[PDB]
Amino acid sequence: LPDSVDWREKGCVTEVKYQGSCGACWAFSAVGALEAQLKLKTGKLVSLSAQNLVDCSTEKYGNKGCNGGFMTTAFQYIIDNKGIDSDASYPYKAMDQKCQYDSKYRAATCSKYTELPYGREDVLKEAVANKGPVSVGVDARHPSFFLYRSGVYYEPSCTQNVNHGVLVVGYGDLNGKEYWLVKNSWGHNFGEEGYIRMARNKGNHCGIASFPSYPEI
Ligand SMILES: *CC(=O)[C@H](C/C=C/C)n1cc([C@@](C)(NC(=O)c2ccccc2)C(C)C)nn1
Repeated sequence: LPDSVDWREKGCVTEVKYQGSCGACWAFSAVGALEAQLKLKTGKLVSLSAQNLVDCSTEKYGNKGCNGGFMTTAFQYIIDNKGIDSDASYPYKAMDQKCQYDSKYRAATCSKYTELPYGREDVLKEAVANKGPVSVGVDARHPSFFLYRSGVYYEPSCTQNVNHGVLVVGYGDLNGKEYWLVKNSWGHNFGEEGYIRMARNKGNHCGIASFPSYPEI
């Protein structure tokens, strides 16, 4: 496997989004993973509709819109629904709305998704190298996460219990300090232009590998 990966260099990662007052991190995590797959298939980078997931991937999928949801079952909705709309066509409003999916504005499909084994940072590495960005959960319930500005994030008080959905778009190191490159959905003013580098190979740190999945077009 490559020692370092960064899917932004391949034009597979869209601009960092801002979820605002809605608990839609799961939706941003899911669309971000599919956005990379859409680029890899079609050669076009298109932001996909997190709102579509918030409004439509609801109770049937165990999801609660702005009150939370699952990246896995969001993918299942995209499969079941035979599509997801573009963000441009179905824009994000940081609130629960009636489902307004329109297949005319379908920008991506999903045929399947793969869930990676709990805590296997080796398997996650392989997936990020060979498949694409991987939707993950993390423990972000420590002020150090919100306060993160730069460097490789290590928080001794982190648990492996996931409470925040983000997207692993690469991995690398600084002279042996290994990290996962994570795209957040708190806008570009969070961390390193909207990204956080999180400690890799330090015991499933902050649950980075607790809940990983990636879709396929
Ligand atoms: C990060 C985010 O927007 C939130 C909640 C923010 C609270 C301040 N969020 C966390 C999640 C997770 C953990 N799923 C659930 O919490 C959930 C809740 C209800 C039904 C299903 C799932 C995912 C797994 C990251 N989703 N949104």
